[PDB]
Amino acid sequence: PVILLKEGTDSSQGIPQLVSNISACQVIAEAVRTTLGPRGMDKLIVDGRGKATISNDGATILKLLDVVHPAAKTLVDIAKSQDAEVGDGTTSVTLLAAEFLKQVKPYVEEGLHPQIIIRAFRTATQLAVNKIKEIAVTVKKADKVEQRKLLEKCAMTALSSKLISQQKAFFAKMVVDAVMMLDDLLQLKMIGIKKVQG
Amino acid sequence: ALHVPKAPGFAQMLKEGAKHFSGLEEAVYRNIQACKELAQTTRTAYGPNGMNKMVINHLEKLFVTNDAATILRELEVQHPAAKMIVMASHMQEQEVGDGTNFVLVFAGALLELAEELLRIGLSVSEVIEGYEIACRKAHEILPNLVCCSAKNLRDIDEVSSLLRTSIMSKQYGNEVFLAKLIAQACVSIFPDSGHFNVDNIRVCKILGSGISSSSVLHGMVFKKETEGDVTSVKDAKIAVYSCPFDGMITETKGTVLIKTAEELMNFSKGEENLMDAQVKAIADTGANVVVTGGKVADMALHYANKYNIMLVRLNSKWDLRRLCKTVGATALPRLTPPVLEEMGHCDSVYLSEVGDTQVVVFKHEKEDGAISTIVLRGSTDNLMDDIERAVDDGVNTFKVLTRDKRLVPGGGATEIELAKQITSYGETCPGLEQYAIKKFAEAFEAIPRALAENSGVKANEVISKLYAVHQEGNKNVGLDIEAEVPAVKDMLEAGILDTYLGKYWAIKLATNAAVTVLRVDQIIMAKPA
Amino acid sequence: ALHVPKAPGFAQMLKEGAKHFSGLEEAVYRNIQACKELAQTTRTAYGPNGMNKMVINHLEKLFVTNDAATILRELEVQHPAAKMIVMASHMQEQEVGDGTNFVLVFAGALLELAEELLRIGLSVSEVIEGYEIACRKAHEILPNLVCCSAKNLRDIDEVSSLLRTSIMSKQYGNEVFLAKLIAQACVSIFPDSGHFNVDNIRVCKILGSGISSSSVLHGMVFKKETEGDVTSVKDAKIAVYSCPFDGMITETKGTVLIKTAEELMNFSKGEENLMDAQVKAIADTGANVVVTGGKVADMALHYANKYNIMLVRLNSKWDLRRLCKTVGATALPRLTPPVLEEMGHCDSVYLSEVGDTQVVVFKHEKEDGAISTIVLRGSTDNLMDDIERAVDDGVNTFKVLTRDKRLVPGGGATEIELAKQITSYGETCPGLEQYAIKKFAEAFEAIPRALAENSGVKANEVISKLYAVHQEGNKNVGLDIEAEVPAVKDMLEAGILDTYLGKYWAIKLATNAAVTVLRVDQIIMAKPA
Amino acid sequence: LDPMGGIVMTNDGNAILREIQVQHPAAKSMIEISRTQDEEVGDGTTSVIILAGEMLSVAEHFLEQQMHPTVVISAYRKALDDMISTLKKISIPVDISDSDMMLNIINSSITTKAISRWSSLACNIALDAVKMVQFEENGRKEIDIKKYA
Amino acid sequence: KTLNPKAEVARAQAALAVNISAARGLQDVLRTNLGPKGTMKMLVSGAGDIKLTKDGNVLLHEMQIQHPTASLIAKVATAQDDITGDGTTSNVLIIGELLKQADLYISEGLHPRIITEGFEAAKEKALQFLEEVKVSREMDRETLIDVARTSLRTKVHAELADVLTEAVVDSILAIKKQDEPIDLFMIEIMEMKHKSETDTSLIRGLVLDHGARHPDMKKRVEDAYILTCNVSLEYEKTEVNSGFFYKSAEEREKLVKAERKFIEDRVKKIIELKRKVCGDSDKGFVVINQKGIDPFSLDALSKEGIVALRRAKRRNMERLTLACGGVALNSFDDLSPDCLGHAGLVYEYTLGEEKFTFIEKCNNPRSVTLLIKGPNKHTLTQIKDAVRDGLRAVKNAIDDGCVVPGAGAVEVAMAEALIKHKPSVKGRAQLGVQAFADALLIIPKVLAQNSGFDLQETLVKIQAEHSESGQLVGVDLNTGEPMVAAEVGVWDNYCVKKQLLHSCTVIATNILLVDEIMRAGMSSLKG
Ligand SMILES: Nc1ncnc2c1ncn2[C@@H]1O[C@H](COP(=O)(O)OP(=O)(O)O)[C@@H](O)[C@H]1O
Ligand SMILES: Nc1ncnc2c1ncn2[C@@H]1O[C@H](COP(=O)(O)OP(=O)(O)O)[C@@H](O)[C@H]1O
Ligand SMILES: Nc1ncnc2c1ncn2[C@@H]1O[C@H](COP(=O)(O)OP(=O)(O)O)[C@@H](O)[C@H]1O
Ligand SMILES: [Mg+2]
Ligand SMILES: [Mg+2]
Ligand SMILES: [Mg+2]
Ligand SMILES: [Mg+2]
Ligand SMILES: [Mg+2]
Repeated sequence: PVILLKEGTDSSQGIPQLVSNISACQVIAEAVRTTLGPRGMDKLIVDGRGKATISNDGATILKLLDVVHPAAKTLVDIAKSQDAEVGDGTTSVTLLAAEFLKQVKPYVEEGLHPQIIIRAFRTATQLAVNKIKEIAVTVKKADKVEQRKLLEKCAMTALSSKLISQQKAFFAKMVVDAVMMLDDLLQLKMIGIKKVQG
Repeated sequence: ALHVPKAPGFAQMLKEGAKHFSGLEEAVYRNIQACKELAQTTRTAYGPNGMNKMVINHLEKLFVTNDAATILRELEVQHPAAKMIVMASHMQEQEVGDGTNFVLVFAGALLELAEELLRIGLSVSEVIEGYEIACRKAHEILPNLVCCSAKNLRDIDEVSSLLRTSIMSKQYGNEVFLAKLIAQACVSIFPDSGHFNVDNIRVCKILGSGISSSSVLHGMVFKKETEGDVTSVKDAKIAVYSCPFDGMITETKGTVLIKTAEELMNFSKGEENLMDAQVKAIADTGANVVVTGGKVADMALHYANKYNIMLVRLNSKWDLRRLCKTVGATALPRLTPPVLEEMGHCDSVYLSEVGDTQVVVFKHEKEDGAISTIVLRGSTDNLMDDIERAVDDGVNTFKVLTRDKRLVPGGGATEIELAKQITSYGETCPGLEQYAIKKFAEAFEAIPRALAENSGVKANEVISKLYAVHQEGNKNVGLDIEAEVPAVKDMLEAGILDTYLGKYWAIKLATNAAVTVLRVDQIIMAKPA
Repeated sequence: ALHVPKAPGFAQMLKEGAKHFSGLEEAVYRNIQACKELAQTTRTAYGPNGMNKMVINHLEKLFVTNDAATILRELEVQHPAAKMIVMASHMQEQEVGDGTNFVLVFAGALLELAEELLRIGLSVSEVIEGYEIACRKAHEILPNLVCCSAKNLRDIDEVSSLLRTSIMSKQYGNEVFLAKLIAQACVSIFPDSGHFNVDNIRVCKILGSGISSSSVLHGMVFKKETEGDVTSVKDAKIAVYSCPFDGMITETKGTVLIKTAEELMNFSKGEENLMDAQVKAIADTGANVVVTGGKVADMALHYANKYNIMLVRLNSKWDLRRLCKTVGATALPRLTPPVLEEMGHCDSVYLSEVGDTQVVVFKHEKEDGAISTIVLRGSTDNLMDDIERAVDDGVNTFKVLTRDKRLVPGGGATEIELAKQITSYGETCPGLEQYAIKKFAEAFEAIPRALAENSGVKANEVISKLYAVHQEGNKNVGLDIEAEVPAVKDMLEAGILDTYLGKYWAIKLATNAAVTVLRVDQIIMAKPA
Repeated sequence: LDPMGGIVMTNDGNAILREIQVQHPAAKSMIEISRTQDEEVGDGTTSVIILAGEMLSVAEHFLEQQMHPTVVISAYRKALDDMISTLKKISIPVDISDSDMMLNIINSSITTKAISRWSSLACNIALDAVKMVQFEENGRKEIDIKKYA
Repeated sequence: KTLNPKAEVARAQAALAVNISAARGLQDVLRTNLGPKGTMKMLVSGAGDIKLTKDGNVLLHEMQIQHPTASLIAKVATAQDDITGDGTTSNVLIIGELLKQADLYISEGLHPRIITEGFEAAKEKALQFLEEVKVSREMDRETLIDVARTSLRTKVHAELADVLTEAVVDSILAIKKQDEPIDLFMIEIMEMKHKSETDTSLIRGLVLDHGARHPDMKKRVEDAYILTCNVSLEYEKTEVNSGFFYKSAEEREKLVKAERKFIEDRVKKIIELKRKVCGDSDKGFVVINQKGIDPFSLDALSKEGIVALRRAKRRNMERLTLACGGVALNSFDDLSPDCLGHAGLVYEYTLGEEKFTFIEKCNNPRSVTLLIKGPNKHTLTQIKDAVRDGLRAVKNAIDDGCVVPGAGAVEVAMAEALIKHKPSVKGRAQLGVQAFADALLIIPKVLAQNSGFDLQETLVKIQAEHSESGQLVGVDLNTGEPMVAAEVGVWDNYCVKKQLLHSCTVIATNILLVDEIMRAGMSSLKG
């Protein structure tokens, strides 16, 4: 007789679909697993035209991967959001999400309500945010050179697991003087980046 | 072997590619089975405890929503029996906006309970008459179960307490903040003498932090930039011009004719002088920012930047009218200085950025005003779309409550009471319509059963306890949610209230779709193109 | 475009590959046209002036003859009416052997006339009745036209003058010598008390000169050679043996069982002694030539050549019986020497070679004998086959004349007289059969018209002259062939005689075929395989 | 219409089901149980299929109410036991020496087939065949084979 | 459809319409063969064989139609043909007319059960009328002659029909006994392709399909004896595997001469028996053997003047014993002269390649042989079929002690009885009785249409002449005027018509109860 939906529509249940989604998300964590600590390395992506793309940041690696899975696209979205917000820990969020999924996989396979798991995740996130805001340890009044020293230390820490790790003490003062002379609204488009061969 | 021929009459002239289903088995039963299979798909996503669904269309997109309307729209069904239910759901969403899955479940239950009647012997006419009588009885008894009305509509401590039930069913967990935001947005745009518009709420999706970082804005926002160098403007006098900020020419194709050298030397000089004079005359009225809606020029931009005039360029043929209605100004089709009654008084016009995205914020310090804009913050497009859909559903519920301030006890007590009243009324009805009345009364038990199945408890025990409570004397007692043990809970003390006119229209449309499907006899199709 | 369907019934259940012809236009008229087209092929080859036809079959063979029987047999026609006509012609050839093209032309004319008889409005039953009445009348007045008879059947100068008319129709020009040879061969094999056999005439084809070198033989010939060294024997006695000239053995599988040096040395000696004793006992009975029909051995051949015994080996079964019946001896199933009754009565046995072909001639000095052989000469195989067919036709005509000595005038006078008598008798018959009788009378004019067309002159003038001659008072006057002008000539003075029984049987078979074809109005065929 | 080329025109429940080619395992199991019922008693081939279909159709109402199939099978067995007990209790005896009663029983059993107009002789034919088939050999064994008729 | 997508199934209305269309087509196709004034059909097979027949069974079997209802109709026609004799076209005609009359009332809104009950009641009434209207006769020579003439008039013309009638009557009278049913398988039907068809006569004896083999044998014997046997006269080998072992040529020759001694004893015994029976050169001796004869035995028999025939059929052993009166012995144990037969004229005939053997002039023969002659094969087949139909009709008329008039007066009387009987039946069976009565009147309608006259006017005139009179007013085929059927010479049969009506009623009951033609078989498309 006449069919209901269109001929060629894939369907799934619940528990097997969630298991497959967890197994697919566990593979994305292995792509940004080595690029993390200072002793980590980088990857090399080749497109269909023959151009090499070498980048240690996980955002570029996830963008150049071109994933077609509907469940694996959640990591790329949060990675792009983190890169647009502050632009720092792009792989730590993915690693934490993969660890949470691997931890809740047995709890899901045993037979637990997803609403309870979502509520527990929300409560744990709120508690962690409150604890971090409590032990934030901020200052109110510092010296003129103390702010520059803190900026240099933050720059050296952020440029520790990068390619220019051997010259992290030279670019710190440069970026400090560049940001300090950026008016008050902090216009990132006003900084010119030139690349000269040699 | 031996091959049988065709029927010498109508089967031979039926033409290949088409189909024919004249019998009741290959038509009515097939449509009933198709409707049952369609209802068995979107059944687990009904109550607040139901899960979401990720549907992908043929455009290689992503739609992870929870409402049944979006699921039915992004499905592409090739069956008329389900197409009728899809059209009914679309009509219900266009009318009210909060009663699609309920209509689908009611229609599926009615068809499932009428299939057995048609099998045992009840014809289509008697079943249709009994269903119509039961629907009329339910529509007559429905206004007798109100006992709840809305007091004020502009109180922020009362509007957020009514839409919380509708918001929790779509977004379980984070509902108080969304309800407060919707109430504030509705209060900031509430005019006078009623007349609430649905296009006065603008939603903006900005990829930022979490959900708690979102806030409301008393004004409008645009994801553009500033053409000039003027940014921070205190007392801004907006002068919107519908014409493009350039030199006006003739509509008919015409060139300039020059002969002597004096004209060739003075043409550009006179043009620049006239442009400077027009720029000085425009800025002489006190305008601080000019919002155009077309192509700009270099000389005009330079003359505006020389006199410190902010230029905002945008083309959408709707945002300009929205800004004009918000600031209270009129559009001018020519480059003429406006009058005092055609000025756009604002409060603060600046250019900032949030979430690595430059946006122009038109915040006003007035508590009232015209329209507002809700800014959304998140990390995924699906979550932002779900939040926008929840905000739209809350706005529709607020509009329905403003149109009709009558409330009914939500949860599942109203359906149980209606079924009990229909069963009690149908007991004294002689003839053969008593079976149809009792079957229509049994269709109301599909909502508590689905709620118990989505929660994770026994549906039979919950239904029995609800029936016992209704027979004892209590009428506003539904099914508890925050309890793993199948028990009961009061709906009036908790605050589970839903609209009455919306449910009435949903029941009416469900009955109409049911009788329309039952009225279909044979099916005659053709070949796909 | 609109496609017309089929008739729900026999048209739909007709199955593929099959046909149907219900109307008279697609059945009777089609068969009439097919028979007319078939008769128009062999119409130019009828009388003595008819040309030959080069027919090539699927076996890559040449057939350049003049008889219509071989042509009809070598056509392979896929038509039912044509197949029935061919079967009727074959039956006429088997019964008589001298009337096929005449029957074909008669049937074609009858069908062509019945076509217009059914077209004008007459039915089939009346036409069939009129045709039967006309055939009965023609058969009744047929014996009343006898004007000649055969006196003696053993005279050479009398038999050769009767078959000359039939031979001249096949071989125009050189026919007197062939007629004389046929008469001599029939006289030399004619016994007593009638009873003439048709299988007592042998035909030997030897390539050499032309038809002038042909001669008859009072015996038999074989295309073999002499196995032994004996050339020719004068007074020899033939000893026919059906068993092979070798030592007889057991039919059951059995081997010899020798012992020591005695039997191993005596077996071959005893076998040779027995063979020599048998050879001596065979030749001691006065025999000189031994004719066997099986495989011979080397020792037996050597022992026969030692005692001067001619050995003739042949493998043809019927040839052995013919040679036994020619010499009067019989056959023997075992190696038994004759005494005095199973001897041989020959005359001269010699081996000659004519035309690079060694043949054994068994000449007999007796003028009578049993069978004979007509040695034919020629340069081509087609001419030899045509001469053999003409000899067979002459033998068949002689047999028919011996069966019935009633002679009737040939040419084109008997048919004209019969047509005139039928036309004169049909004028006194009422009803609707008069038209059928008049049409049957007009069908007899297809023979004089064809003869005049084949001769090379007009036909209407010849027909009118023949009718005027018949109306004047003459009866045995027909058309002329040697005359270049359309004139008439006496048939009794020239010597044009034909068989009456043969023509009667031909007319009967033609009428039977006509009434059988004119009785089927619908044909039901299937698919070829 | 069998694939051989013949014509099967009958009204029995087993002769029609055996000439239908299917692919679902449930249909194969139904054909198997119908053939076993036809080979066991001989009569009642359609009623068993109809009852099984009805029992499987009325069983889907409980499967959608999160009910375990073990309780369903237990209730089915308990109902089968009660039905067997009721059928054994409402059993009515009958004498085998009465020929009129046997003829009436045979006529009521064959009143559905196309011999409704000729059962006046087919009943006596079947009675004589049954009387002639029964044979007692040695011992206390009374067999009634059908390979001799 | 849900379980087998490659299966074609029809409902009730579609199947009924298909069956009605098939019946109407089969009725319109086989409608020009009823009566002697019908048309002749020509059938051509796939190999190119022309067949000119007029029987309904052969025409239906050779029509190339693939349909279940058509196959059932063909099977019923073949059963009627090989059980009774003549009654194939009328069966299909009545079946189609009854199906049309039933569909005429079913399409208006009726039940098939009431129609079946009415048809059964009408069939019972017609059977009672036929049993109460049949007249008893003694069946003399003129009655059988008239029956055979009426049966053969619808095959050939007039002369051939009368010749075949006389031949069949003579053969039946010759094979007629004093008691017991008429046993068939006695009249040999031999076909010869020579002369014409008007030379058909009956030979009082047996005509064989083979003659002698030895050329030195007698061809015409004025007085000879008939010896029927089936012993083997060839070199037969032992069952156990044996073997010969000699030493020299003399031992081999002795073994060869001794191995052919078993048949020599039988040859000597036959020679001694012939010499004891005959003696002088005045009588002959014919040996009829069923197996082959060795050439040595043939030569030994021809040396004394014995004509032996080898390789004969098994059916000729009974015909010769019934005609001559010999003894078909198997062994040569008690070779008595009383176990021989008497002949009168033993002569052969040569027809080109084949050979025949005619045994004429018998004392009291009981198994004759019909000689058939024809110029073509289709004519011979048609004459043989007509002779078989005439013999079957004569046997059916002899086995029954009643005669039924032909033409169409019986159908008119049955229709009148059914019209007078419907008001006496309760329920809605009156419509079924009327339909059965209108369907039985299709024989005179076809008989009058093929002649060339009207149908409705002829039926009205026949009914008016039959209602005012009390005789069996038949339908004439010459002038169209109503004439008497049981007075001129038109006759038929009773059991044949009864079986035809029973088959028609059974077919109608089976068709009116079937409304589902499901086809769920294996397509067999593997590989
Ligand atoms: N807090 C709650 N407790 C119990 N039931 C609820 C609650 N909130 C909503 N519901 C149920 O959810 C149903 C509506 O859910 P939803 O699918 O969001 O809208 P719709 O009415 O369009 O189906 C109502 O019938 C109501 O009974
Ligand atoms: N010498 C002749 N003179 C006149 N007519 C002749 C002569 N020879 C043959 N014919 C005519 O030619 C016709 C053809 O004869 P023939 O070819 O021998 O056999 P068929 O008649 O079968 O063709 C005969 O009908 C005969 O009348
Ligand atoms: N000479 C005749 N006179 C009157 N009726 C005839 C005559 N010959 C045949 N009929 C009728 O024609 C009908 C058809 O006969 P026929 O075709 O020979 O066999 P069947 O009855 O089997 O079709 C018969 O019922 C018979 O009554
Ligand atoms: Mg980092
Ligand atoms: Mg909702
Ligand atoms: Mg000739
Ligand atoms: Mg039964
Ligand atoms: Mg007949």
